[PDB]
Amino acid sequence: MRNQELARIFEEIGLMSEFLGDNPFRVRAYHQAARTLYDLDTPIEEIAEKGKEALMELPGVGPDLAEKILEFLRTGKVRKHEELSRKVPRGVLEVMEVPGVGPKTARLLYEGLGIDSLEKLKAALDRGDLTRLKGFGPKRAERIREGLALAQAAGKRRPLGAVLSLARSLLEAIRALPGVERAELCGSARRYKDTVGDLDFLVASREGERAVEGFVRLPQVKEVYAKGKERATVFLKNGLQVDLRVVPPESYGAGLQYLTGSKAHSIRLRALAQEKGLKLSEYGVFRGEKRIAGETEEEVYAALGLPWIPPPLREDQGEVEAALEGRLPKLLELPQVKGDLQVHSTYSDGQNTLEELWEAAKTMGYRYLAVTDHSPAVRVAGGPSPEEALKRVGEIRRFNETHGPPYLLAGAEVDIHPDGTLDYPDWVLRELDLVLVSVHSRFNLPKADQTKRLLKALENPFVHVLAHPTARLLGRRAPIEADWEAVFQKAKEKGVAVEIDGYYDRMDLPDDLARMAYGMGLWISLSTDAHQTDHLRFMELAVGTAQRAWIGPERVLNTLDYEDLLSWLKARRGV
Ligand SMILES: Nc1nc2c(ncn2[C@H]2C[C@H](O)[C@@H](COP(=O)(O)OP(=O)(O)OP(=O)(O)O)O2)c(=O)[nH]1
Ligand SMILES: [Ca+2]
Ligand SMILES: [Ca+2]
Ligand SMILES: [Ca+2]
Ligand SMILES: [Ca+2]
Ligand SMILES: [Cl-]
Ligand SMILES: [Zn+2]
Ligand SMILES: [Zn+2]
Repeated sequence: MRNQELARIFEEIGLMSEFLGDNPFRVRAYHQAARTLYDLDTPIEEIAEKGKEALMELPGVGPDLAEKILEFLRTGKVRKHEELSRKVPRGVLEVMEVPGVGPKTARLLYEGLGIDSLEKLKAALDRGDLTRLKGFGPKRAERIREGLALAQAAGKRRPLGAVLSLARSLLEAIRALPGVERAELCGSARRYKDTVGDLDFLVASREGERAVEGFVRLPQVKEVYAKGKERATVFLKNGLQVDLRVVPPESYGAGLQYLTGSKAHSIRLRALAQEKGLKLSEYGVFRGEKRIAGETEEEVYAALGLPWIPPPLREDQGEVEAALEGRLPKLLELPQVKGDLQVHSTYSDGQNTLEELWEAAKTMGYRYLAVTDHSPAVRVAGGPSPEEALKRVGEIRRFNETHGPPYLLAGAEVDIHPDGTLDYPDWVLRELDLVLVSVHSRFNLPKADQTKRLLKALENPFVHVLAHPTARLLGRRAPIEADWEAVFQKAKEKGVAVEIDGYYDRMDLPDDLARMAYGMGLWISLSTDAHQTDHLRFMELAVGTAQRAWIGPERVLNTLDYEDLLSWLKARRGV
């Protein structure tokens, strides 16, 4: 549908018209036309095909607006919008849309102060320039500052794990609204994409307009950006940008599919529907006018002749073909994970004692946890020395002797030197239960030198896992450049697993490289890189990444029980 695109065009025309001082009657009309298009559920094109008079049946649409709708549908543009855009720069439009600014203020700011961008606006805010204008006091100034921050965040993405728990807190409040029967966090978050834009929630309600009203008045809500009969966009006090859509309970499953996407996956499903005489919309699966499915997501897939497809697969990257042939991949599931294979302690830079790690693992129902403290070069420190590392192995063994399961694996995260040698000697490595190796320095070696360094590390016969291989930090450091085919092939041949480190700003291996590694036949190790017990919750992110990468429980170290894991670690591995 082009409804939302057209709603935006009319809204912008309204904003620009007011900036330019057009008739307030015309300004208000464009905003009413925008609301009508925003609220309209049926495709605008379907009413336009019925003619100009039918378009005029819509609330707010007169002869002028009807011709513009037809113009948009026939040409893809609206000349008036193009005309006003010539008079109103992109930066000034951005300024006027900041909550608390608006078009007439933006005009004064443009003419009088020279503000034609968010940049100048922020400069003016920060210096107190705006305080010398009428109608500007602390309440409005604060609204504008915050509005600017929300504007500047709108294109950007955050790590999934930075926002998932916050999104779930909002989900609890949405579910608790009287009138809401079911709700779910959808969009790219439900697909476990490692960075997310806005957050999208679907609600089932028989009273959708009233559900929207309850939603926008939740204690968590700071600013309402858009609101209508069945949808809203808000910003929370905590800064999260959130879209809500409401559907009737009979449509909930179709709404879940719609709001989860991806867009590419939904395109595939809509074609499959029409090819068998059905229509898939947000509201259901229909044969002619008859709704034949919609209440549950599995029912919707079934009506299209498909098994239910897990959200992390919904990227149009082979899952539709696999579903059509009744051969969806087996996927790793969170209950199959028997432990976390990279956690840190007070022996190095973790906050927790062995007792505290053990207690947390026991709560989680794990069989084991690998305590993998850093070698000295990781910490940019003097220790722990090789002698201390071995003393620690004995202490972890005594801890197991006195505690029992979940068993602690005595491990280390061993730095790879620039030349590919390792930061502990083999007499330490041979005694560790679990040897991880990783890059923590010289991130910008030429690709061929970084590759040689990693290959040399993988030659050491005591290594078990290549930890967080790219070393990326979301928002801070790009992945290292290396020939991952060469690295992964050597790891496979040597029997070294690659890690999916689900720590929220690592997410490393990323899904795409994990998909490559698993497809090449490697073993996989999941971890959270925990430095406090609250980080252990990130295992779900590592599992979601595995699902996106089509990874099953086969060749995942964490699905082995303790005895089988120790056997794997001690075995002659590789070719
Ligand atoms: N990208 C996109 N998605 C659409 C469109 N129409 C419907 N959808 C559905 C499928 C999307 O997964 C879902 C949510 O839209 P969003 O734009 O919020 O995208 P999504 O959450 O998938 O990714 P994001 O992390 O927000 O970039 O809505 C469209 O025109 N574009
Ligand atoms: Ca009308
Ligand atoms: Ca409720
Ligand atoms: Ca989204
Ligand atoms: Ca959205
Ligand atoms: Cl469902
Ligand atoms: Zn650390
Ligand atoms: Zn590390």
